[PDB]
Amino acid sequence: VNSFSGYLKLTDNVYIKNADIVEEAKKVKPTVVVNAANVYLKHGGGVAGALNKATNNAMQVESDDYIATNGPLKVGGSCVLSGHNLAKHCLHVVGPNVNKGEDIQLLKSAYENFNQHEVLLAPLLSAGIFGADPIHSLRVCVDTVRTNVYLAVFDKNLYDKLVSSFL
Ligand SMILES: O=C(O)CCc1nc2cc(Cl)ccc2s1
Repeated sequence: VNSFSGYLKLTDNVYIKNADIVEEAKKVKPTVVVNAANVYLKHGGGVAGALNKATNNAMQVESDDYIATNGPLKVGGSCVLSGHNLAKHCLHVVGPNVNKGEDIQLLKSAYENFNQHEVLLAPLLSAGIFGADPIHSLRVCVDTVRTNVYLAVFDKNLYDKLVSSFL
């Protein structure tokens, strides 16, 4: 038994809720929150800017030190950093950005990072401003992630469509 509330169960291991990932992290304080990162860990907008804003920019300060030491992530890759005031840990995961020409086949690689963590609060990778089809992203999530994932879908209307079209 964990602390996630009001999620609809899609599979043995995948749960979904129409909710803002920021407000959910603040309430639950999960072990792992997933950020929809880019390879530079430049958290300007979407999940990354909203998560970063909620940390008062401490996520961006930590991230800049990480990049100065290690260089950029790979598309499909990840790193574990602090969760600040939102979670124990933040798993920064880089899904492909369709609005930049990145290979959508890298979405499966991106979701494989989640398998290193027993439980996660996450957004749909490559959905929203990343320009990929969220229905596809949910299918890849269900078919790739084997650990327990709690998906926070921000768009109400999208949430209803994801549930109603789920196979
Ligand atoms: O779930 C969706 O509706 C699409 C992917 C998401 N995009 C964002 C953007 C922000 Cl600022 C906050 C949470 C989310 S989750």
